[PDB]
Amino acid sequence: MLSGLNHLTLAVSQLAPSVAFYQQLLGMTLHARWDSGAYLSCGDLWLCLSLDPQRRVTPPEESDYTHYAFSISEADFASFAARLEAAGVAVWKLNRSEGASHYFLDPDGHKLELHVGSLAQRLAACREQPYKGMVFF
Amino acid sequence: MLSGLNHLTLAVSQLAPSVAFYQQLLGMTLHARWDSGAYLSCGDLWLCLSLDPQRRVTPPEESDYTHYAFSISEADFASFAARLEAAGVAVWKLNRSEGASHYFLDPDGHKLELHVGSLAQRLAACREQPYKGMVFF
Ligand SMILES: [C][C]N([C][C])[C][C]OC1=[C][C]=C([N+5](=O)=O)[C]=[C]1
Ligand SMILES: [Mn+2]
Ligand SMILES: [Mn+2]
Repeated sequence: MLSGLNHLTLAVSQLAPSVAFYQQLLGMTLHARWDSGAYLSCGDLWLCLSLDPQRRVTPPEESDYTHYAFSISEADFASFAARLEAAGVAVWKLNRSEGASHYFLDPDGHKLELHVGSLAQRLAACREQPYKGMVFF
Repeated sequence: MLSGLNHLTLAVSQLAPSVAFYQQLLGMTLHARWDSGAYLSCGDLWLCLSLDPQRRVTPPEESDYTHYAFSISEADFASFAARLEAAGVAVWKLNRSEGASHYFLDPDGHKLELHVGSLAQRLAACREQPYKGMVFF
């Protein structure tokens, strides 16, 4: 039986700017680095950056909707979004759902998000206003 | 600050087979489904499957090393991997370069992994058998 997410691994084209982005800009903890990757943590999240010459720097119009959302408190959201904006980090979508969300790109075009709110919060909102065809279990 | 992964969203090309894969085959908990997506959990992980006409079924040689690992116990690991094998689930990697792992593909070619062990355990193992150039902080 699966018990959770063990780790998220992102392929990166250049290790140094990716470490700078996740450690310095986003504030994650760097635990180890080797010639072809790094391990960081963000709360319970184990993040691995893996240097991969197959990784393309990918415009957001050229990738699908797969994305990785990080939790932040409502109180911290606006100042963290402003930090990303000051650093020139590109946005790939505007928020139109419940709970604050900021949709931003990593140096290789990985689709990231800051989100405030749990699954339980989302399900409660959906129960009140269900999406088209929605069924609950 | 950022506190962990809020959710993982995977773009899928065909919703029903993807829900079946994550719920029936992998045993995750299905909370809701609608015409364009589904919400599941795996322990604390919030997984969204999002129907996306842009998603392509992607062979593993055509994608980079970005991948998503799920935690499983030492006692359950081998029989779960063998069950996926016997079910015909495609694979993408054989060499255990980061400990006890089974590497398999979802219906759209998302790169998945079963892994036994925490980040702390992997750092301890790496101190003995470090990756080339490895530094610990
Ligand atoms: C997407 C539009 N349609 C399928 C092509 C109808 C939705 O189809 C189902 C919804 C829920 C369940 N269900 O909960 O098992 C089974 C089928
Ligand atoms: Mn999202
Ligand atoms: Mn892995």
